[PDB]
Amino acid sequence: VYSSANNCTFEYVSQPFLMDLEGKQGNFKNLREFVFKNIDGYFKIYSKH
Amino acid sequence: KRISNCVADYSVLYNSASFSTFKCYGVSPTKLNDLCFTNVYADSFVIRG
Ligand SMILES: *[C@@H]1O[C@H](CO)[C@@H](O)[C@H](O)[C@H]1NC(C)=O
Repeated sequence: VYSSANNCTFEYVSQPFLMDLEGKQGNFKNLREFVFKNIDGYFKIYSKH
Repeated sequence: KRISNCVADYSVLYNSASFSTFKCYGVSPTKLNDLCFTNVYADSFVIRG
């Protein structure tokens, strides 16, 4: 995902999330929507499965 | 070491007495719980008395 890093400030972990790493060719069963916003430098996340 | 994104707790820092020097330049340590800062840094080294 990157070559290297030098210095930074923020790091967050939250609760663990478990997904499936097996990929198939069948029809979809779930829909996920995400909204990313930036007002006054504040990052906003909106999602609901 | 950079310390950020946490609730500061200096209560155990001044209530103890194992330390020998508790001088705070610039700001006064009598009001520290009412002050909110953006970045907190902490260095560490050993030197003779
Ligand atoms: C990280 O290092 C760069 C030097 O390339 C500097 O410009 C930047 O201010 C540093 N970031 C922080 C948060 O100190």
